[PDB]
Amino acid sequence: METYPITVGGVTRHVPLIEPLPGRRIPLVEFLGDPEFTRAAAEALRPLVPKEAEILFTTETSPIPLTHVLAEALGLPYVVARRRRRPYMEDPIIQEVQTGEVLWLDRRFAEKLLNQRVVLVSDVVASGETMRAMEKMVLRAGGHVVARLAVFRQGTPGLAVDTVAELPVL
Amino acid sequence: ETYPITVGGVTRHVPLIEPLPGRRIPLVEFLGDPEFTRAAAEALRPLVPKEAEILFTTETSPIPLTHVLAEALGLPYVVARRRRRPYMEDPIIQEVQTEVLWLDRRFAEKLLNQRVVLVSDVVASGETMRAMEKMVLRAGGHVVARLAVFRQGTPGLAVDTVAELPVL
Ligand SMILES: [Cl-]
Ligand SMILES: [Cl-]
Repeated sequence: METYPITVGGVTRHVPLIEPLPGRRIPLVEFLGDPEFTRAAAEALRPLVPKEAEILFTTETSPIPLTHVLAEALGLPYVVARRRRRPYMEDPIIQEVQTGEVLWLDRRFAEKLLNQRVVLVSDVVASGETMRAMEKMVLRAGGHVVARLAVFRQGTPGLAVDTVAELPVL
Repeated sequence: ETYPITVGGVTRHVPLIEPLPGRRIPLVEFLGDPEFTRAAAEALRPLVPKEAEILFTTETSPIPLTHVLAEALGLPYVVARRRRRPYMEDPIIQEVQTEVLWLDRRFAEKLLNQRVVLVSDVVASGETMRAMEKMVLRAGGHVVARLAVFRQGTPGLAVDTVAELPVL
């Protein structure tokens, strides 16, 4: 069982590898279930958050604990876009991720982005398409992105995003 | 238009949803709310057996609740999903009498020989948790407690809660 060592803010994790494309493997980054690794990552991103930031924006599911911890550390709230419509979801902003994934933001969350300086947060950024979709949702709700952050950078994103580590493709 | 629920002194005026005809209930949501989640976590904390070694919850809203509680107690936790996800490793699959739960093999191995505590935001019939308890058994773990912040009616399962959700 092959593992690859990834490190963030002093905390190291030997993680399995996944092959999203033939012969192109990447370490599996998972913050879910891991408070210590999540804390290290949230603390590494914290200094990258603009002092003007008013709310965080992330997508389910793995990024949730990371964003929650960062938000509480910053004393800010945050919102979560879902990857599918959920029962009782209210008049959601639906945004297609340019291929396909579709993001859903409950109206209750959207109302919280109005006139707010938003910071997009993800665990990993690759092409940047997910964040482009997230930003459009921000604009549609009446606010705007003052910063885009992700813990890991995979390859070279087609969008400007601040990251703290590189995720190697093996 | 909104109904007020309180936990640990933190009050939230939440919307109402109708899980059944003419029966509305407060919509408790911890996602996006660190303060409310913190109050709920500290409220659940005293209900956690001292033998507990790992927490077990299901996506999605209970995740931040469980994460905060876990970090406070210095424990790890695992999360069951409500649908198979890409690259999922030989998962434990369990059906709910009411939904199918999926537990990644990497998470199941964390439960082996461990004392487990089930955590949720809201408990009603108690089925989701029964499904979760079976997954723990198959993972070779043992449940020592079942916790939820809110109780909705009377559960057909023994679950410790902090407050009740009225049926309006
Ligand atoms: Cl995910
Ligand atoms: Cl949910």
